[PDB]
Amino acid sequence: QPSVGDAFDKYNEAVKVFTQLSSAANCDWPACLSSLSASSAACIAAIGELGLDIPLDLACAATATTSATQACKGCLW
Amino acid sequence: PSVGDAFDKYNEAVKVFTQLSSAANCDWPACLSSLSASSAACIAAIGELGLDIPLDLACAATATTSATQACKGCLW
Repeated sequence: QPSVGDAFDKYNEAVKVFTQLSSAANCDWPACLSSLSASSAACIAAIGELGLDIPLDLACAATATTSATQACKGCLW
Repeated sequence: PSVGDAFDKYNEAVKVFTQLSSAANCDWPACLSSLSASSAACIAAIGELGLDIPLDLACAATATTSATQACKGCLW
């Protein structure tokens, strides 16, 4: 089988790349998260950390039907 | 789109991992409990019975090690 360890490494690398690029951008995570139309555990956790947890921000954003909100400019698109 | 492309690759890594986990005999709830990690991602992932793959991965990334038998097929 394809290595699940490698796939986990690639997940961690994708989070790192996003974290490096997102830190350099004009992202307001609490505003972005609140703008999302997302009812999910990931969003409860992400909003609960005031957007400070980038992995939870990403998991939350993936559960929303809308990602291209004005408040999420600089964060997700 | 700098962050937009990076978010797309994040989603691809999660989607690939999701399909790969089903084929690898992974017991996510057992794996999560074996990590003994009480980070926010882990509490949320455990409450979701391991069904939320993005939170499973975020939880695993907060653990000190993935070296448990319950995480064979999930993380190694």
